[PDB]
Amino acid sequence: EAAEVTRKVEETDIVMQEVETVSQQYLPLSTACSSIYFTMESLKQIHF
Repeated sequence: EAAEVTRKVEETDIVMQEVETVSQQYLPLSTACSSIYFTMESLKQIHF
């Protein structure tokens, strides 16, 4: 089972290498989306 633990490392490396490319490709869009939603949420302050 510790050999299975050792075999987990390549899966972890593949996951990290994929998620790095995913983040570097689509992170500015997600930050913009969070900014849009929080602007919409804070926009309710004055007019209710």
